[PDB]
Amino acid sequence: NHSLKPWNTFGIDHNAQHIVCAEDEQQLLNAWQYATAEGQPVLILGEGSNVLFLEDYRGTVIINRIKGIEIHDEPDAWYLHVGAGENWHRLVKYTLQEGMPGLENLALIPGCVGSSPIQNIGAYGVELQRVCAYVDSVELATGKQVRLTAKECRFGYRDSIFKHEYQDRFAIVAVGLRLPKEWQPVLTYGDLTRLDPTTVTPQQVFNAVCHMRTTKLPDPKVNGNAGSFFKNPVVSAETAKALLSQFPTAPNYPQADGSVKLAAGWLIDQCQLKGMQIGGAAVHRQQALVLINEDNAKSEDVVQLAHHVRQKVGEKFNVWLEPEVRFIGASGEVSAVETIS
Ligand SMILES: Cc1cc2nc3c(=O)[nH]c(=O)nc-3n(C[C@H](O)[C@H](O)[C@H](O)COP(=O)(O)OP(=O)(O)OC[C@H]3O[C@@H](n4cnc5c(N)ncnc54)[C@H](O)[C@@H]3O)c2cc1C
Ligand SMILES: O=C1O/C(=C\c2cccc3ccccc23)C(O)=C1c1ccc(Cl)cc1
Repeated sequence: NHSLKPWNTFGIDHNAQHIVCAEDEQQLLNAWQYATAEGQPVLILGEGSNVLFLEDYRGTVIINRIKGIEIHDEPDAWYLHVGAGENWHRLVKYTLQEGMPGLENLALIPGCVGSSPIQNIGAYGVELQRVCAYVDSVELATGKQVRLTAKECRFGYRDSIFKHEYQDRFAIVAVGLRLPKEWQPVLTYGDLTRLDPTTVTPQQVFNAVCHMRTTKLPDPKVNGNAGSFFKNPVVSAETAKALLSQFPTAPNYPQADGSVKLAAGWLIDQCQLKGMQIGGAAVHRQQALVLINEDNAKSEDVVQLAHHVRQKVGEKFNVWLEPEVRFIGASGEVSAVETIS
């Protein structure tokens, strides 16, 4: 019925039975019961910057546009209650304008605020769990409100409880953020290490990060994409050691649990996949992990190319990449790994 092309950054042109913009929590709950009473599946979307529509969605797509930014003062920090429909970068830009630093490393990350805790948005040595106080959700079937604390969200690398037992039944309506008044700059990543720690300000980091991302990362407006198509593979300590014996120059960081996060873009580049094209789908020439809609790409083309990238990295390194972009079937979420396997 209705084209989803304007509602996803990848530029995939599939149809949805019905599309509605929810301005508040109750309108989202109302749109749920109706579609659910009609026997339709319901998909809660934000800005669509990390979704891959595989085919026509045979249901209702509720676009979360719940606005609001409340500020609460405590002696040692600022507490922000932000609506799920708020643009993330606009919020990051707003907080720095009001003199509330903390989100400057997460600048220019696309998508809404409601989607930020789902895969714990992270960039330049900072993740959302660092500043997340809580996340508000409504049980879609009943309309009952639930406030999960930062600990209850079970944040990990591109992972949270909203990708598991809170995935299907719940819709995020608000996100709580704690910004410490005693600001501590995170400058241990890339070209931010070249900033002077003694004189660095939140705005200098924000402007630096925005310039780094604009010049280096692929823009969906030039060629449609959903950021990094694959996650940076988090492998075991022994698996990382065996790989580093053969490939000692492989970029890697040790994790809290003792696992090892390997660079996906590096592994893909080492297989000579830059510029590889399956139809309209293409691997970007700078950021190899970013798949792009180069020329009227089918959703099959992207899945076909993603499989080919996964297989070549798998045969060379014995490391099997998992998609960070979420795959949407005809009736809702599907296993992205099983689709590319
Ligand atoms: C150029 C580019 C760069 C990117 N860089 C990064 C980066 O550096 N770091 C990073 O972590 N991510 C990055 N991303 C991915 C993206 O910014 C995030 O994953 C973001 O959280 C998605 O927000 P969205 O509103 O667009 O979500 P959508 O794509 O609309 O939705 C994503 C998923 O979350 C679900 N969802 C959305 N809202 C709700 C809700 N209210 N309740 C329940 N489920 C919901 C959807 O059902 C879907 O399954 C990038 C993307 C692009 C295109
Ligand atoms: O360019 C990147 O390097 C990333 C991660 C790493 C960078 C440098 C060293 C690393 C070492 C180990 C693991 C990851 C990285 C990354 O995560 C992106 C990225 C993020 C978003 C988009 Cl859209 C494109 C690329």
